[PDB]
Amino acid sequence: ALNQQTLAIVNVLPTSKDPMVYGFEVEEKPEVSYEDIGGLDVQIEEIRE
Amino acid sequence: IRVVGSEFVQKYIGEGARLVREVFQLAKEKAPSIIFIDELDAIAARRTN
Amino acid sequence: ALNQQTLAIVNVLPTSKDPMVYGFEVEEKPEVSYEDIGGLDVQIEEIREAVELPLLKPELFAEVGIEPPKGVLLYGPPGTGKTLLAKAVANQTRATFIRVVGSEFVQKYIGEGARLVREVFQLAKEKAPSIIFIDELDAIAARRTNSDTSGDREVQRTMMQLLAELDGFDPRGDVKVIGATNRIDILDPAILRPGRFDRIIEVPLPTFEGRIQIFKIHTRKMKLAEDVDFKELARITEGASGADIKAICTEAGMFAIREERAKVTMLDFTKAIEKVLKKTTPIPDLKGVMFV
Amino acid sequence: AVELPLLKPELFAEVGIEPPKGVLLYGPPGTGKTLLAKAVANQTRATFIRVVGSEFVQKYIGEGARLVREVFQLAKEKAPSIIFIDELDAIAARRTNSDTSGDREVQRTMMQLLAELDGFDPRGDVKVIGATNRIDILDPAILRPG
Amino acid sequence: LRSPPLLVGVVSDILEDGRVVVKSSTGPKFVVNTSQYINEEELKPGARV
Amino acid sequence: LRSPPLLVGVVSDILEDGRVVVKSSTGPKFVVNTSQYINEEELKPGARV
Ligand SMILES: Nc1ncnc2c1ncn2[C@@H]1O[C@H](COP(=O)(O)OP(=O)(O)OP(=O)(O)O)[C@@H](O)[C@H]1O
Ligand SMILES: Nc1ncnc2c1ncn2[C@@H]1O[C@H](COP(=O)(O)OP(=O)(O)OP(=O)(O)O)[C@@H](O)[C@H]1O
Ligand SMILES: [Mg+2]
Ligand SMILES: [Mg+2]
Repeated sequence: ALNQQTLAIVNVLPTSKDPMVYGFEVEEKPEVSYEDIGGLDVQIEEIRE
Repeated sequence: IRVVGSEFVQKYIGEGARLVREVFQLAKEKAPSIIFIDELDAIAARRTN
Repeated sequence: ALNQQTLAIVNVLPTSKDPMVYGFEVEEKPEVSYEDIGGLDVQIEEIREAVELPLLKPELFAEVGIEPPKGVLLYGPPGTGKTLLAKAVANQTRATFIRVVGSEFVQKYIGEGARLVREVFQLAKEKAPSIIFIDELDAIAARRTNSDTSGDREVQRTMMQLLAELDGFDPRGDVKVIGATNRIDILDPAILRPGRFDRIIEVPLPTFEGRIQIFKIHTRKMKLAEDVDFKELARITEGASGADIKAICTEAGMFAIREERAKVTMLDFTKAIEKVLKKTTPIPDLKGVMFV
Repeated sequence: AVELPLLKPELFAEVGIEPPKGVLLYGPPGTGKTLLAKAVANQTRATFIRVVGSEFVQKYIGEGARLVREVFQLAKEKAPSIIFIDELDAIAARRTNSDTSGDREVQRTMMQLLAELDGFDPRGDVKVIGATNRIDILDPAILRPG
Repeated sequence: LRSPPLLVGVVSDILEDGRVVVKSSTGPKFVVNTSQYINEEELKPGARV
Repeated sequence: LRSPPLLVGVVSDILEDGRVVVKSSTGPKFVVNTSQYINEEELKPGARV
């Protein structure tokens, strides 16, 4: 925020602007979990290794 | 971070290379990180000599 | 409300429109119903289950356990009658039909504009239940230039504002998003991504049974003297779209004027198909001298 | 197709078919397609809108869009009227995929043209008469009769 | 007022509190009060003023 | 907080009449003078000033 009669900074405004997702889809901490997939039990154990 | 195989490749290329560079960039920024890279049979293929 | 020379909040202003939003509804229900659209025949049921059904009762969709659509695409050839399916929905949903062009959210300066994409959905929520159709996404689902700079930021922002909002105002029907596209193999996934939309209804130029009904509905209004069979014509004009079938109906009747007649006959139709179909994907004329 | 329902809508009405919504002209250039258009203009006398498809599209996005809304909106009040747009390949031409700077703007303009014709909207009695220099340089959408 | 300087603005929407939102052709929209030198019936979204 | 504002621009071309045209990032183009500590040997067209 600038004191606009000198256009010098008087205050950093918290939040600091909401970022814009690129390289979509990005899922920071996915909701699909390994319990939410079955039947490929042995594939789980391999991809973990 | 998901990049699909549909975005990947164009009739002549340069933009296709930028988005590999894009997900590499985000991964560094937003570590730990898992870059999902489908569908590798339309962007990787047999070499010609 | 802010003051000009001081800029302090003095009042609240209730927004619901701007001129652009005003031209987007309501037309107090069109002339097309499912009465006035011929068979497809199965894809009529599907489009009904995707929109109309959760609309009256998101309680029954949640109760069961199933996710309703997060958006609806109609995808298929032009002139199979899609924006035509959208007017039909409008008559029987009785739910305010927003008609907006995806070209109008991308505008010359910035948040004319981007503000507008969030504005259509605010409207949607108070007008609910609704029923926003946007319409041929080719400028809100466009791929990124990287960059055209005046052009590209607008198309990129506005693309993201569509998808993020639908995801978030719909776990369950409240505002249904419906739409359509001509082409989608020209552009990258955004609405072809399965983490945003998940219901794409294939709507194709019509089955045999479908063709007959369309000829029937067009001819319903036409004056005729009976020797006509719609089914034979339907066979000839196999592989044609719903609008080709309309184009033949309109020419057969013009043909009748040339004959000095106002009743259409089977002869009148068959000529009418020949003109059209020949300017169109083709008619056979040889099966070799080595086959029948 | 044009002079007949414009000047006497009764006769199309009597059969039960719709009036024509237009004429597409194609083939070899220089055979007199736009010449013909000036020929019908002298005998309709019912307000001949002259635009060109390269006078559509301007320097920012959505000004073009604006222009396409602006011809049709005017045309509904004067209807019947003739909108003769010289090139429809100049506002909507076949692509494999867009490559994107100039290429995207083309489908942007195309969306706007469809919509109004009888896409959804009442057409009144327009009667958008097109032309193209080359046989096949359009999209199927325009190609398609209706 | 009837003299220039005059500015065309085009009505954005009309409020019943006794004000009108006008989108000016300059850029900014503003709220200005009604007068008995107009009718708001004649005003509509897209009304030049 | 009272810190003076200086407009940013990039040199357009260097004139031989001891002045430089610097096109601002506001939009307009200006013919600007110069200080007695800053010289045209240290400027090049596309020099930020
Ligand atoms: N099944 C049908 N019943 C009645 N009319 C039909 C049918 N299908 C198509 N038509 C006719 O086709 C024309 C409408 O085409 P419309 O513009 O609605 O196409 P769309 O498939 O949404 O296309 P675009 O891909 O160009 O956006 C009208 O003349 C309409 O009557
Ligand atoms: N039937 C005709 N008799 C005489 N001259 C004609 C005739 N048809 C066309 N011409 C002349 O041919 C020239 C070009 O025709 P016009 O400009 O009308 O063509 P077009 O087919 O629409 O072209 P473009 O591809 O350049 O848009 C003009 O000088 C026109 O007068
Ligand atoms: Mg359509
Ligand atoms: Mg010509």
